[PDB]
Amino acid sequence: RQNPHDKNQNGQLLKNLQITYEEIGDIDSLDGVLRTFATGNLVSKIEELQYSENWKLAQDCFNVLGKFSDDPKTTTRMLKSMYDHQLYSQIISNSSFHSSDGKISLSPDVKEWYSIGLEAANLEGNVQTLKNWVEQIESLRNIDDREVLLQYNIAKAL
Amino acid sequence: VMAMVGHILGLGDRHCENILLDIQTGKVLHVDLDCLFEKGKRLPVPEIVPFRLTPNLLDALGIIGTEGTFKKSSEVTLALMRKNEVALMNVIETIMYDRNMDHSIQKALKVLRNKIRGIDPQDGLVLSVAGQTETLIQEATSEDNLSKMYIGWLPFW
Amino acid sequence: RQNPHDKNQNGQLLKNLQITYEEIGDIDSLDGVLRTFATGNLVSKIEELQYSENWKLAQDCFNVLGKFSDDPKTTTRMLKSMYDHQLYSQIISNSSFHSSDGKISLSPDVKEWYSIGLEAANLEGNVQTLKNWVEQIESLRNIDDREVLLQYNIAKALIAISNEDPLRTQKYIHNSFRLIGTNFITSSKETTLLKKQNLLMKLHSLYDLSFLSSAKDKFEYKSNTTILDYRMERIGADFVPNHYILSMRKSFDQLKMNEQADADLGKTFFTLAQLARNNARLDIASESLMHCLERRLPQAELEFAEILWKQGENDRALKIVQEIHEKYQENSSVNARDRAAVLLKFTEWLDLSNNSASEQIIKQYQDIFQIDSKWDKPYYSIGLYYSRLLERKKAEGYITNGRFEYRAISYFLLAFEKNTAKVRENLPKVITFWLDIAAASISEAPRKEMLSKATEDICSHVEEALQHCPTYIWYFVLTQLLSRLLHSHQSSAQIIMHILLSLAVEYPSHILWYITALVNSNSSKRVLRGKHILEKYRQHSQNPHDLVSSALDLTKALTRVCLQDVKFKFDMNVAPSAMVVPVRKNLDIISPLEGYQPFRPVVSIIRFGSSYKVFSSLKKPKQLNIIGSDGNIYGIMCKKEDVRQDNQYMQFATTMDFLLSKDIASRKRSLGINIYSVLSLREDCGILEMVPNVVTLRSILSTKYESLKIKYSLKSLHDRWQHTAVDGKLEFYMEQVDKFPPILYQWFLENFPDPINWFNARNTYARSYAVMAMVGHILGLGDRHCENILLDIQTGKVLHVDLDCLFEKGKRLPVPEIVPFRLTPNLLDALGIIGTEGTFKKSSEVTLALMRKNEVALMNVIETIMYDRNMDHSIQKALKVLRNKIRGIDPQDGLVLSVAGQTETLIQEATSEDNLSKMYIGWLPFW
Ligand SMILES: Nc1ncnc2c1ncn2[C@@H]1O[C@H](COP(=O)(O)OP(=O)(O)NP(=O)(O)O)[C@@H](O)[C@H]1O
Ligand SMILES: [Mg+2]
Ligand SMILES: [Mg+2]
Ligand SMILES: [Mg+2]
Ligand SMILES: [Mg+2]
Repeated sequence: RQNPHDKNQNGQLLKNLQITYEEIGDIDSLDGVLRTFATGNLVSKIEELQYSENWKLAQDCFNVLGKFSDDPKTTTRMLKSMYDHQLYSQIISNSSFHSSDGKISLSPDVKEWYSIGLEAANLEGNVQTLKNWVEQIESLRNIDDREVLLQYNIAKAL
Repeated sequence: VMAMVGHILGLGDRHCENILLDIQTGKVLHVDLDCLFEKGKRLPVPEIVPFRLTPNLLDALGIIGTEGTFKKSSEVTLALMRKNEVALMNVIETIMYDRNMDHSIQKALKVLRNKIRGIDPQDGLVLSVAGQTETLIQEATSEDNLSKMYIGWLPFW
Repeated sequence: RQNPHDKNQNGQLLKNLQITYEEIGDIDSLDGVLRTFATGNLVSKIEELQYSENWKLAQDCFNVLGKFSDDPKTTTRMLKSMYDHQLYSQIISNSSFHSSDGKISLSPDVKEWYSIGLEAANLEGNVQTLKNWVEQIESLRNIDDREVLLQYNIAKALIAISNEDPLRTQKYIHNSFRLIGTNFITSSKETTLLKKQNLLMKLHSLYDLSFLSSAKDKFEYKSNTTILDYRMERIGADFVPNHYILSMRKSFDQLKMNEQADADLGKTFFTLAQLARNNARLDIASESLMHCLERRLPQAELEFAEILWKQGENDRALKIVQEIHEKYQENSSVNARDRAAVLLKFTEWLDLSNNSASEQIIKQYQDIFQIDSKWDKPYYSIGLYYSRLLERKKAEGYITNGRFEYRAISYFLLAFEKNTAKVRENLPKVITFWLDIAAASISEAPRKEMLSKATEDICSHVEEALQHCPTYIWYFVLTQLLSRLLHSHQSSAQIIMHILLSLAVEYPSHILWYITALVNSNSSKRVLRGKHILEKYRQHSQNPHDLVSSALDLTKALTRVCLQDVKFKFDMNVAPSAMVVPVRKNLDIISPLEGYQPFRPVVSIIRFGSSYKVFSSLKKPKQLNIIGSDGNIYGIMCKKEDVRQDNQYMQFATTMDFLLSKDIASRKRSLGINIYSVLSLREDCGILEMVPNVVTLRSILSTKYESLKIKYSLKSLHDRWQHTAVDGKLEFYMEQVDKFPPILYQWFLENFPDPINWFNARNTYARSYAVMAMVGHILGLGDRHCENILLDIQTGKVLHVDLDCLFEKGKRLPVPEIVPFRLTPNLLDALGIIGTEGTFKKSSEVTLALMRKNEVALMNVIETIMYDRNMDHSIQKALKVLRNKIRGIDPQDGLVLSVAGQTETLIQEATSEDNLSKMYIGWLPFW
């Protein structure tokens, strides 16, 4: 409000504004923020689907946006949209982890992937895909991540 | 919710001494409610708003204004009133035996039934919940309407 | 049937019986076989889902049945259920193949897996998962499988076509042609085209790879793509081959990394998307359209709006389509259609969304008309809008004004002059609005003077439209023009005479039959107008012949050969004539598409037949013959009954079957009804057409009961029934049905010993009987005794021919006809093993749903009964009962019942033996 909002400062203000609603528990303002003064990209019109009962229409749109291999965050958007809708068996069967059998090396943003992939593997009880998973985790060097190690310890407990 | 629970009952008379807010949690209550059944249109410079939606209240709803929790909760309210037309009309049948024998009470109950089911009061046929919501909002915040009504219900505040 | 089926031999008989339906092309008996006498296992109730629009509910049930690892066939059931529903990317990503990276050894049943896994890998163009796949194939020893090697060779052709090697992929596609030309291909002139189509789609996907590989530059590659898009027009409109061929062009264009190939590839993804959203399969339309956003087409913003509209959510689709509409307040973005069609779609599913008042839609309807006015689909849309809003106000307490019909007619008549392809289903809605407010302006004209001003100039709209619209389009409402002439208006009476003058100048010879029956009545008013319509005809310029006087010479002869009851060989040289034959292959209109001639070519009368025939009924009408211009014996039936009732039945039939040929719930199942051009001549007489190759099922049952030497009677048969009391009817009926075994299931054998013709003939029988089975009941047909269920030997259609009583008149006689329709134990097992729970029930439900969806048009067609027979009150009660039967109200305890509910009600009161005992032995039920 203190900004004159009629100008074009509403590009850098919004990409973290939706962050401050999508985990606050409120949805009906987030869906109201997305459909007002933010109608440039069509991907913004796609992400309104995943909160309004047609979420699986946005899932398989994200799955083929997720097979473009251009950005790492458009992959973790797919993974978080799976995890928010309890598609755990579809998370552990994702090809973004399984290169052939194992996974990639030390993790700048990949740990946010592993945090999901551990957790769904805890929720799908299957000792082989849970056992080779922490076989791949323990090849790492220095797991800095606060979130990975919880689901890791639950996995080795299982 | 009460923004068109009152309008369906034809509340009116919504001047600023009757929109009471509680300091504890921020609920909204309406207290005067002497006129119902759109009686506020039957007086000089008549109240032709559906409900007091007024530019202090719009940005009070947030940045996005009326296109937010207000609109979605309005749609949920109108859908729940359409789903329960028979019970709500059955509750309000007792107006016809509190005040017994009027014919204006019959016209009021028929207009009430059409407002519950979602018929637009001009060119009367059934409109959707999102359609009825957009109609009532875009005729409540319409400045050509908000210029007209009496300064007892002072709109510019 | 020859087995006593009541015992427990129906365990080993069924597990291959479903195999003999699930690839025969038929579904509605397979779904009928599964839900009858097979209700033990729940997995059998699960497999009914994968054919009834909830297939993805059965998919993920099969996926977790498919992770039990107990049987190999419950895995290939999952794989075939994926492949039948085009989930190719889900097939190649299956864990049943990928143990870790590779696959298992030599294949007893695993080859049936690989046959799928190759094939989906051909349809998902991805060189790595296609290359390691045939790396795993070529580790094998001796691939015996006839099916694996085709998709293998297509796979290695695709791998070579990614490596930019033209002669190598030509070599492997020629290997694929060798394998199909020897092994997969079978004999023609025995099988259908339905089973050959599964191989023709693979051949059409093999040719275009050789046609796109043989190109060294983009200059001929663009021409190759236009040739293939030309080859995408002979393909038809079924989803499976369309998706298969476009999937193979997709798989070509993303293995060959040319930039022109990528520009082709975006086009193929957009065509897959708009293909799949028209076939109610938007599960893959979205994940094909999202490829067009990485290419960033400026057309995907509307395609995602159509996907959102087909999904179900309306408001977000409206928001994105108005977002791209106010994006069209920017630069050029061609003004003719790409702006007007976007705004038209916005208005059309703003109407459908029910999210606006009327004037908000009209204020941009006129904006559509401002931005483009040489294109009549917006005028069609606004005509449908007013001719929908008139009912949506008329459903409440709204009374007759004129403006909502004034604007409706003013946009319909302006619409018809441009593309004339929506005339059959809208012009009857026009000229019933032309003659409702006109009669209301006579009934109580002294405010409602507005409709008096409205009827002042909709007549002016008809006059100003007739001078520059085509002529033939009035013929569709011709009998409705033949009725309502006695309208008592005196300003539209001149125009309805002018509309027969104008229709008699151009194309006379068809309508001259109607215009000579027009100057014929007992009430001397139709004939008085018949001189006026024929005084001015010869006053017009083109009078090629004395065909009016010879037309009356045919007419008075044909109406005097119905009085001469004998219980003669008159005038003969009237034929030949330029007058054309009364057969229904003269008098229809060819389907208006976008210079054509509106008729089949003239097959005129040449030699009137001499040896007539009279039939053996109580009231005896008589059959003549015609030799036409080709020399075909065209049968002609002259009855001494008012067939003006029978024409409106037939116009109901011809507005019913052309709706049946448009619904995808019916065109997938190929519904239809028989039809024949019936014409009146005068009251209590008429002519009607003879469908050839037909037989009564009295004649079918007479020659099969006597072939089994079953001794029965016809006069001693019904007096015993007459002497029975109210209690003995049931025992008499049960004794008579134990007398005659049902035998109609082998008359179809004796006509069609070729079993494929037998199977198609029985399906055509069940479906064609199923539609008219309650098209007659809704019209209240009755009188359906065995001399009136006519079957054709050629293909097995069912026609109903007597139809003298309609509007449930058959209940108004002693021992009344209280069946809905003749469903009778010869006919039940004639429908198949499962009886009425099969194609009969499903096609019945489709028929009733299509009649409920089109209540207004069908009632509008049958409104002309009220002006054929003018002033009855029983006609009003008949029309109200007809409306309630159309909408689906049960005639006892009247309230609205579902389509499956109304179907089960009519069937379980038609086959009810307590009802079938009651009715008279003229309609003898035990046969
Ligand atoms: N369009 C047609 N195609 C073939 N046969 C037909 C056709 N119309 C009538 N028929 C024949 O005409 C016979 C009966 O004609 P119909 O119109 O019923 O006169 P009818 O005297 O009323 N017979 P009915 O009412 O049963 O006593 C049928 O059994 C058919 O053989
Ligand atoms: Mg007060
Ligand atoms: Mg007060
Ligand atoms: Mg008959
Ligand atoms: Mg008869």
